[PDB]
This record gives sequence, C-alpha cells and structure tokens, in this order.
Amino acid sequence: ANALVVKVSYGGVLRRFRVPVKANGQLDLEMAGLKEKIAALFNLSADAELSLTYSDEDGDVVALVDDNDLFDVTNQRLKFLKINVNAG
Amino acid sequence: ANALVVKVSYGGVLRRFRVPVKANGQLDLEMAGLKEKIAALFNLSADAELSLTYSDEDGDVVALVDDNDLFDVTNQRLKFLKINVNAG
Repeated sequence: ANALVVKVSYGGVLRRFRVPVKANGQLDLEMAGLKEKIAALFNLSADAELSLTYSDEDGDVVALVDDNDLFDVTNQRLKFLKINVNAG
Repeated sequence: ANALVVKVSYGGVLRRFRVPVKANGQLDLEMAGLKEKIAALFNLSADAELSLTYSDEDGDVVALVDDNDLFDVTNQRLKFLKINVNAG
C-alpha cells in the first residue's frame, strides 16, 4: 500500500516528495504531470525547457524523455530516485 | 483438496491469488486460462507478448511455455510459486 520517494535538486536545494502507486503497479503520474509538478517546487517558469536526468542502478546518467522510461523506474528496483534539473 | 499460492509481480507490485487442485492431482487451470488471468490483475494488454518465468526448486530462472511445464509445478513441490512478467 506504498509510494516511491523522489528527491529533486535545482540551484543546490534538495527537496523531496512522494509518489503513490496504483494497485495495478504503475506510477500514478506522468511527465506532463511531473514537469508541472517540479515547476511548483522551484517557482520555475513552466515554459522553460526541462532536461531531467536520473541515476541508474549501476550509476549511469540516464535521460528522462517519455512515460515509457517512467515505467522502467519501477522495474529498476531503486531505493529512492534522484532527478537533476537543467533549464536554459 | 487444497490450493497453490501463486504470487505475481510486474512493475514491482506484488499480487497473490490461489489455484485449486482436483482430487486427481493436476492443477485446475492452463496457460490460456492463466495468461488471460494475469492480464486481469495488471490491466495489461493481452495482445502483448508475455514472457513468464517461474523459479525452480533449486533457484534457476526457468521458462514457462506450455501446459506440460504447468504439470511439473505440482511435482516440483514448491512452497509458493513466483511468476515474473516480461512484456514489450
């Protein structure tokens, strides 16, 4: 009955919020619902371009592009996800 | 007159349901009755390919392909069966 901890950080300020999962198994938001969620935390202009990059299990710097790779984060089995913002 | 606990897990969310046996000794469903049963739990597109892999007694990742290997799960004498989905 549990959520995934997501920690983001832009301009050297770490934040954290939680994302519920369905009974089904997929994460209960999408990129369109995520990009506007990050713009809430940082008082960012939402029209700006967002370059979101997580960390893999085995430490690469992967890119986030679609709701298909948001599916992969569940199967990746990571303890908490960490997402870097690059704007402008 | 008793059932086998099967636990499935796709997108990192565990589920569980039970499967009865006959008086005779075989499991009381088959793959076509199983594959469409898993698609009920996960709201999966049933037209997608399913690659179902159980765990052996001695811990291998065996493949499930047919109703001949579903027979073997009874004789395998496992405490509860665990079935991983790989789609796409």
